[PDB]
Amino acid sequence: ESADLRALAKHLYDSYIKSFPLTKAKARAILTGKTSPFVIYDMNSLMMGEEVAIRIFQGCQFRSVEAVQEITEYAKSIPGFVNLDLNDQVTLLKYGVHEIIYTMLASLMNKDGVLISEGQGFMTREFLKSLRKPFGDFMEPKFEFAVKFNALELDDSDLAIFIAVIILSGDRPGLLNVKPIEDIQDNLLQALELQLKLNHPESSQLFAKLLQKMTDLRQIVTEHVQLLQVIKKTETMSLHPLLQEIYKDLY
Amino acid sequence: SVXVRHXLLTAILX
Ligand SMILES: CN(CCOc1ccc(C[C@@H]2SC(=O)NC2=O)cc1)c1ccccn1
Repeated sequence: ESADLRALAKHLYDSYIKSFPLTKAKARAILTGKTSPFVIYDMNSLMMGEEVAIRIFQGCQFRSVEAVQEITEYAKSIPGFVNLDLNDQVTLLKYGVHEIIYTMLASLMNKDGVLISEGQGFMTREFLKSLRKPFGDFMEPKFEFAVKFNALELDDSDLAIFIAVIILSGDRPGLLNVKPIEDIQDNLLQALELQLKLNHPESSQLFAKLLQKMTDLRQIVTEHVQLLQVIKKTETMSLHPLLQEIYKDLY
Repeated sequence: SVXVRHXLLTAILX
């Protein structure tokens, strides 16, 4: 019922604002100059701005650790999620959190670089591409995704529902009770469809385009895990403990 | 189980 789907959309948006200190609205204002971040565009400026490829990799890890905790808080506000079996809560987050991290990373990206440190820095795409192999290719798939994703012009209220749909995926490996998850997700999907019809009435087939982005995000994470297996066998540094736990037996 | 292999995620969820 439509009015209830709007109240669900609003609950998720309000939850999102409580959970995520740097929203897309705030990031876009910083990125287009309407509020200045320190720009890191080479080795000299990286020094001014505070082995280089490994330092950068470790910085991305610590950001993910923070993001996992924000995302988990947000997941616990999705109606129904905290009443799932705890095993299933953990499986949903384990297999979902990177898909969300990369979705939200896009909010902080343009074609020329990415916001860091809650918008206090900006690291150029070219600088990241300049890092020694294999680290020069770490970010490039994420920027490629972001440019296409940002062209859909979603706002924070759209993203709140999209992220909830992704978390409530009933096809994750090892879920014990799929039916309650699919029932929550079906209601989230109806809420997403109505949100896009109301907020983007001029944007035909936006819903279908977003469903396809959910598949694309899975490919991003699969490719990232492939890059990690290269890194781990060519280098000799290890992951933050929370990331070790998430990646262990992550497809 | 899943719970036993994810001490930290469990703590955050709790
Ligand atoms: C390029 N930026 C922005 C953040 O960019 C990110 C890129 C990748 C991730 C995922 C991490 S990295 C890994 O292997 N696994 C993960 O969970 C998370 C953030 C930064 C940020 C801080 C310091 C240096 N640079």
